[PDB]
Amino acid sequence: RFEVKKWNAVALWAWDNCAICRNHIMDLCIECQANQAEECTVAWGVCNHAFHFHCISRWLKTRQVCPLDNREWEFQKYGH
Amino acid sequence: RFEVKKWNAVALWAWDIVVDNCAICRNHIMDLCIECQANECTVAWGVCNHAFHFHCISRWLKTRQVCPLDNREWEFQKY
Amino acid sequence: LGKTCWEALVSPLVQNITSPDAEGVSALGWLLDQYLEQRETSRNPLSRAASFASRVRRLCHLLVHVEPPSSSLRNITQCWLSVVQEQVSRFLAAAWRAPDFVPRYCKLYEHLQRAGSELFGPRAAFMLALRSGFSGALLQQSFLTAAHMSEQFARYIDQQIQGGLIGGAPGVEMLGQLQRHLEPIMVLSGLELATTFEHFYQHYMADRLLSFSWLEGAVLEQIGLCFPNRLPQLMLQSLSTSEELQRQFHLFQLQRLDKLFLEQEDEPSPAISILVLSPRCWPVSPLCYLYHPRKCLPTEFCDALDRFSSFYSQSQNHVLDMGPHRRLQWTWLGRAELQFGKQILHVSTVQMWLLLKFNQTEEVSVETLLKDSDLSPELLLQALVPLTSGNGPLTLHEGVLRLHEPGSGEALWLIPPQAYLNVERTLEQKRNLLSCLLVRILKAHGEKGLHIDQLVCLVLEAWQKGPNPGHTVAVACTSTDVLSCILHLLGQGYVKR
Amino acid sequence: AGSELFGPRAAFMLALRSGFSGALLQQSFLTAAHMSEQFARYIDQQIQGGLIGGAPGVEMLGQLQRHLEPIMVLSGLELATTFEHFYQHYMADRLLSFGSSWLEGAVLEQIGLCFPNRLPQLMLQSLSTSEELQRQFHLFQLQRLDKLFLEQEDEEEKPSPAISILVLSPRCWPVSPLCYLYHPRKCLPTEFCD
Amino acid sequence: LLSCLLVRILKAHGEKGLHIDQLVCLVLEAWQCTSTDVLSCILHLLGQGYVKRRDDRPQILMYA
Amino acid sequence: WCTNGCDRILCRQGLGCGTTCSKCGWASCFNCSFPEAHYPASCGHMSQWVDDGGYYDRFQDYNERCTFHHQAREFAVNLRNRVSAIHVPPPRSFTFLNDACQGLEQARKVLAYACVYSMDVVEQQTENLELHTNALQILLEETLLRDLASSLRLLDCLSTGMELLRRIQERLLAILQHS
Ligand SMILES: [Zn+2]
Ligand SMILES: [Zn+2]
Ligand SMILES: [Zn+2]
Ligand SMILES: [Zn+2]
Ligand SMILES: [Zn+2]
Ligand SMILES: [Zn+2]
Ligand SMILES: [Zn+2]
Ligand SMILES: [Zn+2]
Repeated sequence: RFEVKKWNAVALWAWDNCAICRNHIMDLCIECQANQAEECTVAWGVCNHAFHFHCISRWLKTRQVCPLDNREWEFQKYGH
Repeated sequence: RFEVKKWNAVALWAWDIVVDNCAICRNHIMDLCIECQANECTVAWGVCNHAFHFHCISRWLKTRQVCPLDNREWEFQKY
Repeated sequence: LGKTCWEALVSPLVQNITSPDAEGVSALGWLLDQYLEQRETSRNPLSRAASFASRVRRLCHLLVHVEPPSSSLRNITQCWLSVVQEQVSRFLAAAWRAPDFVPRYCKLYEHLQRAGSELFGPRAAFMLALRSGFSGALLQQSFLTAAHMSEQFARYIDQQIQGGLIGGAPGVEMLGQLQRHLEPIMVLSGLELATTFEHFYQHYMADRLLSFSWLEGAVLEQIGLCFPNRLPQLMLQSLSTSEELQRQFHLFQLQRLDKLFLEQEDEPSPAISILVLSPRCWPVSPLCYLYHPRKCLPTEFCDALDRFSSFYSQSQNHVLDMGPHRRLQWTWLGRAELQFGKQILHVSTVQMWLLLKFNQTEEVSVETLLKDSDLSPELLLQALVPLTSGNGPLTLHEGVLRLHEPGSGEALWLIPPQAYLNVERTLEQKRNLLSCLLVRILKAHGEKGLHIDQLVCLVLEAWQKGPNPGHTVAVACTSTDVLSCILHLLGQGYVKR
Repeated sequence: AGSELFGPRAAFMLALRSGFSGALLQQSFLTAAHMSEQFARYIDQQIQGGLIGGAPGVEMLGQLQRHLEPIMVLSGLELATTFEHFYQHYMADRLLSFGSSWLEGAVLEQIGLCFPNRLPQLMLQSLSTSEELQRQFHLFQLQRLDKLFLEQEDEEEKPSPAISILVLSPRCWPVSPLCYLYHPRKCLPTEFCD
Repeated sequence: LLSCLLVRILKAHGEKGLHIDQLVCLVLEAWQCTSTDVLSCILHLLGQGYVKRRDDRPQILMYA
Repeated sequence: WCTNGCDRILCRQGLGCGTTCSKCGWASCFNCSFPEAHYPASCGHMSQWVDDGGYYDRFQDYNERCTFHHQAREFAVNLRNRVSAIHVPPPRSFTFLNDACQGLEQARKVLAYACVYSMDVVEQQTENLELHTNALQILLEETLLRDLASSLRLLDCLSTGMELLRRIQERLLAILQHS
């Protein structure tokens, strides 16, 4: 017979517009959609989310984490 | 016989002084002087057999002309 | 209405139940002290201890659930501090001479932290209380106990690192345990224990670096704050500087060859690497020096060393003309690798010397070896112990050294292991001798006197030459010693300003 | 050779780096792929040998540290993505065979800015988050038991295998769908499944 | 495949093109892969000289 | 005797470190009767100042500078309280923050006394002490800015902070020994 002295198990946490302002992913920025005449380019970050430069500028000026995945936001500068 | 393939020798380097502390700036002599420390910093000694920072004694001599330890005249004893 | 009620009701109650009775004990302190003792065996669900622990848990959480400094949180935090301090004081007094001090210490830290998280939930203030309690418990101890504790901590760190580096299969477990256990040792920051602990860490890390790295930097990345004078990082900086110096030396050699070829045309070897150490941040006993190289070394090695020394001298030239000059004293430290027959052997420098002596001879007398060595023979026997073992091809029989007859293709790494030093009334005698020398020196100058740093220079020079014109009396003094002794003399009114 | 020729000066080292880069770019795609795979294998094999082996290991390890500065020329190029893809695939098995040692964190603190998306750092951080979750689960058990004791106390007033769990984000680990458990009770003993 | 999809996307926009991030969003939408993978394809294409970077507006990219 | 209090007695065997009371954590000089510890100014100078009267815890500018220093010390205390009152942080950040608070408090105290002070060249000592303390203050402030707990969990610059703290410690030891 055999006996178990220790063990390790594994599992995955299995579960898309601009969630922060909820406008359509390719659409414009609601903050500036109130003040019609649309200047926010989309911003990408290492954590692989796409948000509006306006949204992110404000939010980051408030807090310094990615609002979607709890990591320090890093403006993606690869390929640029 | 017995053949060597690699050797690593170890050496120390020795002064002729036992000061271990600059008087003008009160920092450990082998460390950098205060002004260099805030932001090539060498030690120099006199015939009075007192050692100091080059910069410490340079500033002190821009101020005065007597060695700050022995009430005597200074000599930048060279080699 | 809430604030009024809660304040008026609870805050007097805690202020009254956290006050230490004359015996030195309070009420919630007694309850929390009982908590750990019962938690020792409070795992069986059907037992009185289970109900007791649950009740204490609920009480403490209800008491603390109001916080968002504070009015009542201060007192409960101080009660936790007192409990932890008493617990650690008791345990520390119990087993401070055991051969397993440090694992028990770390386990106690873990138990206390988990208990705190269970009793009060995740909060930072209670962690601060725990750290302060451990510090306070450490402080109220006699000097020799503190010295022994520091030595044990350093020895533990060294043993774990060395085992991880040599031990392959369970070394990963040792390293993981080391990273887990590093956290309690950080308590020593902000105490004199830091000063006394840096010393032994220096002594052991010297041998570790010479014999074998990259894990030392990793350890220093988290134990960095503990060392006041930062000497351990200075050692690694020194290694990097030595590498740069070697590169410069190669470039200098090429330049000299170019100059020689220009002047002329104007009409199978051992690999030696040299490591230079600074005296500020490296402990080397002057008994480990090498004085006469040609007396105990072959000729090619001496030539290489001489040419490197010449390079160092010529490189010490420019504004540095005014100022002191640097030199090179060679030491018996270091490592060497030899290829004998099929096997590859690793030895130290002294062992390399002993071994290369047998190149053209079949026997040497230990008396002759020590006579020519000019070294303290205890070191010789220490270096001979691994040689005279089974793997070592040498045996000393009454004695004379002789070869081990043949009997495969595996590296043999034989080097003396670190000899840990144990702390056992010297300081009193040292202070007396320094003081007597001081009083004589200051008696010699009448009313002419000397400056404070002038008196320091004179006493330092005297001790460097040594009061010995002896061995019973005569260690190296520091400016701290001079200032301390002159403080005592000033207190005796023997010096004025 | 450059240092001997032109002395130590700044711009010539940058020239050397740019030369190596341009050479790696003037290559075919299959060959870029093979080269990246060779780099990943080299790192994995050195770490394996150094941790497992003894003194030959500690020998190999300082060399491993030396040889990283050539590798780091890859950053900012196209080859970064394929190199990172290959590196993830060995770091996975290495972490499941041995806990996250000093070695993986040190290698990453050297060559981290090469990986474009910072996947390996996220795997490492994942192991730590999982230990935190273990702490919280312990506390949660205690709270449940306290509620049970209280209810029963008001009504009255009226030798085991240790197991550790690890959660991994599928945004960072390459867990194949072939590697899954479907009817966990059926294929495992009773207490384990409990 | 990513290369040809990006080529088609750049050709459709003509002399207007896009900021690179917008183009990444377009290709990722057309996929139904990581943003970095698309950026790698973009860099390889740029090295091949099919596309260039708008000197006046470095944010946007211009096919040629 | 220990003055805050507590009945423990203090003795100083050498000037290697400098001591406070092991129990309560207070420092006073053995020479004159005064609760605090006055590093720069002699016991006679402090006696003259207190008999003439000054701030406590050209001539007008002195008082102004002393108030500024004590206010900065209050700021450091407030930062320590605010961090301590969070509902466990990473170990290295927490220990460094506690050490930085202690160092800043002691440095500001001794610097206030050095301001109170008035062939003396201690001016360079007080000057670079002010420089280093202000640098560390600015660093802590930069690492202070919305949610404190997340900010501390984030944090490197920690190395610069360690360097500055060592500098402050070395200079404080220098002032204490030289005085
Ligand atoms: Zn948006
Ligand atoms: Zn917008
Ligand atoms: Zn994100
Ligand atoms: Zn100086
Ligand atoms: Zn200088
Ligand atoms: Zn002089
Ligand atoms: Zn006291
Ligand atoms: Zn006084």
